[PDB]
Amino acid sequence: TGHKGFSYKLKLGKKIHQNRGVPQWFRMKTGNTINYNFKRRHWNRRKMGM
Amino acid sequence: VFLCEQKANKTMIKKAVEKRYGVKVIKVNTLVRLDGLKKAFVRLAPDVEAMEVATKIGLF
Amino acid sequence: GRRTLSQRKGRGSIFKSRSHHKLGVAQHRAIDFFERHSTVRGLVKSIEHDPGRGAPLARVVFRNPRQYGLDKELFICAEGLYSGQYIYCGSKASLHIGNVLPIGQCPEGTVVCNVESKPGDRGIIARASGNYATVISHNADNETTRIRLPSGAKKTLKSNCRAMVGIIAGGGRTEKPILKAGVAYRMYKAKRTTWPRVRGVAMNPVDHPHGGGNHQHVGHPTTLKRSSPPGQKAGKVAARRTGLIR
Amino acid sequence: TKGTSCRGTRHNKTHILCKRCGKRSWHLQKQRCASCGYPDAKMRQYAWGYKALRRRTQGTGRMRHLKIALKR
Amino acid sequence: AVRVTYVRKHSYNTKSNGIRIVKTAGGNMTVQHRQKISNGVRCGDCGCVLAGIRHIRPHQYGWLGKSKRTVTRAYGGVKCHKCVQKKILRAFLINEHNLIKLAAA
RNA sequence: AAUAAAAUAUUACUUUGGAUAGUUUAGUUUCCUGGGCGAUGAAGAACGCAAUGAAUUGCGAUAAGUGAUAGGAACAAUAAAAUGUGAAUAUCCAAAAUUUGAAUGCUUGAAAGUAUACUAAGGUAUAUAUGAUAUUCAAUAUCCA
RNA sequence: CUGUUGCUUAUAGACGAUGGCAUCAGAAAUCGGUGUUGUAAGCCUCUCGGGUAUUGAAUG
RNA sequence: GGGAACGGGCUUGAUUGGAACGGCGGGGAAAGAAGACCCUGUUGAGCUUGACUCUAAUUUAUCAUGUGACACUCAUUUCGUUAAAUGUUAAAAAACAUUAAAAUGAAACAGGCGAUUGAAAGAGAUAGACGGGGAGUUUGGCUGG
RNA sequence: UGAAACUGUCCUUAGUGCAGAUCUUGGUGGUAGUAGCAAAUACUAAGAAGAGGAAAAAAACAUCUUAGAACUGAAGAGGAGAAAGGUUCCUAAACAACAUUACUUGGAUUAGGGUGAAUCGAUCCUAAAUUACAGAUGGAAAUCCUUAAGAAAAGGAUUGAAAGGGAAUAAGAUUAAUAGUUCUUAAUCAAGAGAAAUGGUAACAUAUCAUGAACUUUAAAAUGGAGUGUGAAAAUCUACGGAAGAGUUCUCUUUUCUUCUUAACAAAAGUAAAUUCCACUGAAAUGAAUCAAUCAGAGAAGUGGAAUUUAUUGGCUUUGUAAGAAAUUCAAUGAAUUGUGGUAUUUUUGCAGUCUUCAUAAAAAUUAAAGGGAAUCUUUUGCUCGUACUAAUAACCGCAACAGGUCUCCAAGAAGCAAAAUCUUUAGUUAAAUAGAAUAACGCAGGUAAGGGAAGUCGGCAACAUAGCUCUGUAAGUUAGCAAGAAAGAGUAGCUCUGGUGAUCGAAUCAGAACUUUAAAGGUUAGGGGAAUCCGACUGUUUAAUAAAAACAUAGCAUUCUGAUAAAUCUAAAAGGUUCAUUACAGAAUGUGAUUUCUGCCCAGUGCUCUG
RNA sequence: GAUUCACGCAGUGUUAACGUGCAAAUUACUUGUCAUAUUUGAGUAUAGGGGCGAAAGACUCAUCGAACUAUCUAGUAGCUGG
Repeated sequence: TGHKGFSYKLKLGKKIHQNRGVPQWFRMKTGNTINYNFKRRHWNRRKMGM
Repeated sequence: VFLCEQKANKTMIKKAVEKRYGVKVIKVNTLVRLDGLKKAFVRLAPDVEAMEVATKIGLF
Repeated sequence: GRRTLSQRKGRGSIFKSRSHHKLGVAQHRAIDFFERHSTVRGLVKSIEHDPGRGAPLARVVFRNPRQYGLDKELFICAEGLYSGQYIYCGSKASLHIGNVLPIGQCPEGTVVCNVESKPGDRGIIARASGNYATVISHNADNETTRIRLPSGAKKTLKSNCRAMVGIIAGGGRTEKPILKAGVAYRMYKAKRTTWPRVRGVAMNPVDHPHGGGNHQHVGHPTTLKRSSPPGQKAGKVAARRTGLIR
Repeated sequence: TKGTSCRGTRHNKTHILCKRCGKRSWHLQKQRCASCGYPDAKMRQYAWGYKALRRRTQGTGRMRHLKIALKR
Repeated sequence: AVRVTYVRKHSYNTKSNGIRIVKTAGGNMTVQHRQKISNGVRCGDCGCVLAGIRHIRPHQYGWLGKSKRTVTRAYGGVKCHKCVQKKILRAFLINEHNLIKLAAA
């Protein structure tokens, strides 16, 4: 909704921040196994349920 | 246009600008961004030109 | 089996009174010195329609006996009351329609309404439309009087029980035939949830003790003892007689 | 119409986020949380829910103060 | 014709959501917000609408001038002239009757 | 009667798939030593903090870390700056310790807020029950002028 | 020799198949014959007009 | 033909050229579902009823110590108020009524805020009655189904 | 082949040998390049960009611009909101996967950017309801009570609405995207700072004026619906006079089309409709008036006045704002214009009386006035949070870009009784699970048909048929209201005229008369009718997903209990709860089912009851 | 609580379409209904031998002649399969 509580909006912003991939420099670390973030979601694929 | 702390209100942001930059403020409009920061729209007095104030800060 | 509708009515969830637009509680004023030993005067400011009850209500305004200000009351209007009328409450009040007197001051044969069952309890009996109680006899030996209730039963009350002289207004309300199911639906607008009554024979055995089989019939006598448990006390309870009386 | 059609009017939340446990288990009309048992002072735990006990209990979080007291 | 939209975020035609569509410069029409119609003052006795007092919202009576919210008469703004005239006659005639009936008849 | 396109059969090579073999910073069980939380605010939850981070880890407006004590030359994916005038690293220590939560001035839905007193802001204190002491009272409850 | 292909091919046809022709080939308009409708537009008369006509019609 | 009594396979015959396109609804006792009809389980469940055994609610008796010889109130019950004059002495008028003059005004006292009920009734214990409102369970076997 | 562990013998030990369990987990075939990628009318030409229309027509080619042709048709496939979603919004780069072909496109990938309020909302108030301390109750968990139980709270505590109540902001411009929020100009509100008046007969009136405490009272906030009439505005239509631009034009058309506007807040030239009061006088020969009504010696009509309502001040024109904006043109920033009307329709907004209820259709915050008589213009500040986008034939809920479902606001022309069907304008769109060739069967959807006319079939199922309006006419039966649009019959077009219905020029409506034709409601829309029987009286409700009915409800009738400390009844208990803010014309429990007519005999049995 | 049309809604018939569907109940036409016993949003109240029911054993999140979920529980099985 347009109308929302202040703390609810900040939890919406955090979910936007966490919907990002692994940076390139992190993928070049030695002994690295983290290439894709599996905690990723999209608005039309999975509803975050909050 | 500044990025500030969400806990600071329009009166604290106004006083911080005059103290930090030595200008006169006539209007402050604030919005809270999704990432959490508070964007402040600080308008200066007509007798003060923000072109030199921004240059001293380093924007230009 | 299930729980009958009579059992579900006692929890009071959808069966609570629809008492949102009601004017208030209709009763006499609290008994004080000025009404035990003197008389007070009240002005009938207006006559209003209390939702959910058939009789009109009067907004009487007594001034004050002891402090400065007003005492806004809410009586059950007696038939013949009008706006701007002066009514009197007290022991020495005159025998006029609308006045509130102790029941012992009313002569035998007087017609009263809104009688108190216990002195100072602000009216119990004879409060529905067109209803009244009649003073039967007095008894000064024990300070008690006998009145005739609207159902015909006789009751013995203390002589200082208070009542209003006259008939409750709105008589003849039930003599008009409801014609439509819609009118009966509106009648319970400010009352409880009771109206559309499904017969027990039309239910299933789980729902009601009358819930029949292949033919809609009760199957067992419909006259029951008073000691029947709730959920089986359906029909006529402790019926002395039964049928079209002659 | 009890299947696909009746789901169209589902736009009112029964539960929102809880302040104490952080789960979307705060019943709005009941005014209590179905997961942590909010305003009730004690945290809601049951012996038949053995998995629910190992999902949120001591040691499942940061242990900010107790990680120092025990090692001391 | 030119069709309009609500400006505020009230999407329902409630009593406080009244609008008027008026024409503006260039031919386009804008949406106003119109006040609710209010009742006036009534005599405390006869319940008749009093003259000389405007029918405005309760908070708007403070903005009016002092003389614009009352009538220069006894019980002005709470009793009609008929309401008052009977009060004066009731006061004088009852006291006069008591003076002769009782009080050294 | 005839052909071997399809079909069928075996082997080699390749492919789809991930069995088998070799391996293990993970488990299971038994035993030994403790069993050291919280109004001096716990466990849990939320949010935030790295030069380039989304998770995770560590930490709390002094932020992937500060002091002190040990420790002695690294870190690295890339570039910086610092460094034997002390880099990493370790700790029952010191400082500091956001919002909540028993949550405790009042309110709390996803709520934004707000009162008083002490020391404009900032910081403290003010829930309920309860023990001891002090002080101000109430009830002719018992005497009592 | 046969098959493909072309004639947006027919006496054939779901697709294959079948039938015909393939440079003296084929296609096309145009004209004539043959039909349908009912008398066009500009100024009752022009007017048995005008329009259509193989698309699976017949000549040149 | 025989066979588990309606074969694609077995026996004897009829007969057979390999790969298939469009249809089609004869067959594959075609697919969907551990038959829902019937029966058997010493398998259930819903509903009914003087089926057996119980149980809530209701009801009756006894016990649970107020005084004086029916009367009282003092526990107890049900109420009403701003606990606002208790007890004993001394219908002409839809109006206003308050923050007192004056030299107490505006009377004293009670061991009861004002009534109602009352030693009876409520709740407890025990005992009898009633109680599909409800709980648990059962409802033989053989048998040309 | 594979590159780091392993084997033989004897004893000991076992989580020790698989073809099956509709076995478990994983992987993979035939079916099979098969069924399909067929609702939502629809695309075409040129150009651009790109690796991506080639070629013996490989007959089809995604995006953008232009031209053509079209669809939704203003109760929309338009412009915005509430909930829900949560960054899907905007831009650039880029196309591996995803949107049943492909994509240079995208709600998809990557990286950046974006949400500005004293005036809009939340915050504030209370509604149904909800929850505390103390108290009451319980073995316990906990339950009850919400002002009653209290040394608590002048009177009663917390929460409860982004649709209820509510202090105060508008126009224009601006951004790739936000804007009653930014900018320009102009306003408003709240909180701050710098012996006590007149006028009018009266109703009542005076840019603050002109004192007004405790206390009390009144009013407001703040109250259903139907139907009729009517004031004003806007839209549409139209009359007069033009200014500017555009369309058609060898056939005419002094022609068709487009623009000609203006806010909040205030002012007071001119001038309304309705209602209620005041003064004079006193009405019968009774008058006054409305569409309807309704009113009058507790005083009509008349004359003269006062007040209030009419989307801010004061309703409309007009004025300030303010033309300097904006609209439409012209020139290369600068110039031009921006009258007056209508006894027309619709929507909106008020008003006035009428009707209707066994229905009478919120409260509080907060504001004003009264009674009483105690006491003696300038300027400052305005905090917190929401604000992007979709709101649906692709952003929400159904596993999805699902033909399903989901609350509202605004609303053009034709035609018509109509917001119906049909077509169009402003806006949006031509993409929305791929197409090309061919034109078999059998299908799905839509039609027609000789002669006959239900012979088909369980059954007129399906289809046909009737159909608008005006006039004439209309039966039995009947609860006298109806049946009824009964049934049945005649008329209807085009063109040229005439007459009727008003005000001091105008309305579409009705009637009639000539003449002509293909003889006229019918493109779209648009009742088949009659004669009986059964059931239910009627309007209404029902087995979401095989039963819509004769079932349920219903009004009417009848029975039973109950004097309120009661009846019924929830609870383990309870100064506990419900009907009950109640009181027999009431509360509680039942059967039959409108009206009319009638409800016969039986008290043995089982119930129930007794004043025994 | 008259008769009808429209916006909407339903579900009488076709026992039409579809029936590995657009859809775990929809589509088309026909039909009915389309404001006072009307329709509808949000808030709120009622909870499993319970609720709610103009009564169909209907509805209580695709679950109802007793919801969903977890524990007792690897319930027992003279019966079927390996």
